[PDB]
Amino acid sequence: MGPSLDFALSLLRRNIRQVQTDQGHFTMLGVRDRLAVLPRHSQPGKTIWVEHKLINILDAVELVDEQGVNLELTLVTLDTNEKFRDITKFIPENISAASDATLVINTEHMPSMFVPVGDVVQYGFLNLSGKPTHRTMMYNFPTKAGQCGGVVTSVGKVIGIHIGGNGRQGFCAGLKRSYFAS
Repeated sequence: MGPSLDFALSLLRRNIRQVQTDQGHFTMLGVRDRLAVLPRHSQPGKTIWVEHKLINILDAVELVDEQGVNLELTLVTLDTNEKFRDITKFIPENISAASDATLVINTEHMPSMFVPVGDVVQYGFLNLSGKPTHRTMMYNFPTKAGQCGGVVTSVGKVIGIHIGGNGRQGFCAGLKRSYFAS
């Protein structure tokens, strides 16, 4: 097996989980310890369904930037025995463009799904169904409903979380390592 296929499959196995909230089916990225990230639209409650059981959420933080603008990411600390393999070394320090990225979706409806989205560019401001959002990136690929939370990855780097599309293009919230600092 090649290096990029091995990396994506290991990310799926060790870090990318099928979840359900009251808003429906989403992909969740576990980053380290009991810390995971969700797309804000998932609106996690006091418990979240993770793969095969209900998990209590100890803390949730909806991230905003220094202006108070939505970044469309929710950090959650889970009450679970699982400790996530620490992938913070694979998250860039600054929001980074990439060539020939893959979007990895994992929900009950779209399990272990690989989508060849192509180049990912800096985008910035996005109006997400009436909610203004900063620090987004863009791919010229017609993504569809049900892929929110999907993980954007390129050459061993974990660079974004899918947050929506316009029928011709898809958009992610950019990841940076400091979001996950202790």
